Amino acid sequence: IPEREMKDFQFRALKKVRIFDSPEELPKERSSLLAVSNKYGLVFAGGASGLQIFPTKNLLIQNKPGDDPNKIVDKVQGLLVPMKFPIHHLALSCDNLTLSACMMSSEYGSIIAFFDVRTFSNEAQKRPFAYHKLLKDAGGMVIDMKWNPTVPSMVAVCLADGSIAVLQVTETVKVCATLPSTVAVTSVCWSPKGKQLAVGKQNGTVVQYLPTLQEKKVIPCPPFYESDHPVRVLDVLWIGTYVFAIVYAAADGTLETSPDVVMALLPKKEEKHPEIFVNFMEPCYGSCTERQHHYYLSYIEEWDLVLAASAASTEVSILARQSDQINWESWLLEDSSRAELPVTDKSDDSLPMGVVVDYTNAPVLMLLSTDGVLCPFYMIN
Amino acid sequence: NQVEVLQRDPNSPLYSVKSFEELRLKPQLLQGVYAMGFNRPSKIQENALPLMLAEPPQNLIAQSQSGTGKTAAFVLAMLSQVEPANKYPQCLCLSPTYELALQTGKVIEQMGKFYPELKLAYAVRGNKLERGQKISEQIVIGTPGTVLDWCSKLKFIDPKKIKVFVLDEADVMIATQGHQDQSIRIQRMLPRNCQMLLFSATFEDSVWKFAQKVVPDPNVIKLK
Repeated sequence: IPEREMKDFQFRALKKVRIFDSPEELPKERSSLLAVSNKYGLVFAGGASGLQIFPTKNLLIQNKPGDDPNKIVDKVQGLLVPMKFPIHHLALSCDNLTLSACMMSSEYGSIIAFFDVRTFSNEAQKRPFAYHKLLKDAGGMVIDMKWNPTVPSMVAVCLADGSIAVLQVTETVKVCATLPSTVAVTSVCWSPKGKQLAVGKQNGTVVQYLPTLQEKKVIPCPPFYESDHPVRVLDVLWIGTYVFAIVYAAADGTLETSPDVVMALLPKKEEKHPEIFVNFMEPCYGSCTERQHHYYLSYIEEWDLVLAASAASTEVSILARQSDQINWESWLLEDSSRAELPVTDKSDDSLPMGVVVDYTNAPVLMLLSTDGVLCPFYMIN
Repeated sequence: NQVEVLQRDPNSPLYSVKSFEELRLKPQLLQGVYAMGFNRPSKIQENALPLMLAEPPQNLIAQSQSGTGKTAAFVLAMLSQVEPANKYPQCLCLSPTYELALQTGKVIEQMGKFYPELKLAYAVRGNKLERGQKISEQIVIGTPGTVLDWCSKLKFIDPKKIKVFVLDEADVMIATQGHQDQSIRIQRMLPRNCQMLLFSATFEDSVWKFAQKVVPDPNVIKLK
């Protein structure tokens, strides 16, 4: 609930780098098109223009005094791995050895290419090693996909139709457990240790499952949401065992309503105690209503804060936890020290399609704009 | 040397001014100018003032080294259009720094002293409020991030009610992080007939390209 002026945190901007030509039209679908290997020091960015793999070094350039901060660096050396269809989702395994690319294709449907990251290490084929075909409809659109934080071979995939599958990849893709579209899953997140899986549902609950998909716990749809105004879970981040960031948005799927970011703290001795739900409302100010709602959440443990970014907003805001470690504040930063996405040549807002944090160089936040520009920032706490 | 008129649109008055009296200001306002020790207009003010006070109003891009001259010029423009009767921002001024903002603020306060009901808000780092409350002040000054915040994130300011918009030291402005895009996003918010006024000591390609995005149909003037 509470804002507080932080004069001790800067997002210090680095040179923007163009990675793709500007689209003819604003992308509207839920996407996650940016990935970082902090192990091998790589950035992976995808789109309709194929898949690009950069050495993270090449993308992190600081502007010197005299440098027009608004200048966009022309292009940077990387590998181009041509893709038949537009990628909407990229994600790594936890051991950084497997990259998954979700493509949507009018003839085949939606399908996941799995790559052995080590292949990108060679000169001139660079084929994936498995393909998985999720769907033949716009229903097969992948809305959420995360790999297990402690189990390299395992990943949860979440479709537009509201169905989920847990997969194991080794020599091939093995489908371990699915749940049908009637379940209406809208989002997924692994527990910190990867022992359970959290799924956000169309009915605004979050259900904790074991990877086998045996139901362990249900997190109620907060009591302050009137039936009159139903919410679905949009995005969820399982931060600590009993601590969640659950984003809620209009159930009907309306875009006009801006979704709320909520820190949920769960009881241990449940019967009887209630859960604390602390609303942040819109921490990333919504300026667009064209794009599908999506909140990119990231937890920084070291600083005990979340970085939030919204599909509908040009700003990255911070939700930090107070020293009591029960409450959170939003921070307000000096105008010269914010991470906000640039305005396009056409005078338009550019919005995020991917967010990631590199440690291999300060930590660095990186955003990929709807304009195909990459915006990196040092973080100084 | 004189001012250089580099682009002058029609319906924009063609006369230089040699006295603040021939500007036909309100008495309260003229006394204000006089009280600061401005007994006659400066070189820049000779042309900038007629352009800015013309009816109906005209947007201006103005090259001049910053100084009391140019500032008082745009401060007067702002005060001219204010209606202390209506208790809400009507004039918005963007400074590149907190320090410049306070400094220009003084100038407003000084020049508006004989305005009894007129009050000035600072959209800067430090000043806080709750989200419920619209502010009462009729002129607002600050740095673009916080001004942007105010206008659209915190609902402090209804941008659709601002009739004069100053963008000061635009060179210094877009040299600092995020300010360029903040300014653009604020101006976007303002109504069609709001008066756009930009000032910069220097005009390099970037700055000039910027200025044109921000200020439609401008008068362009440069001193010396």
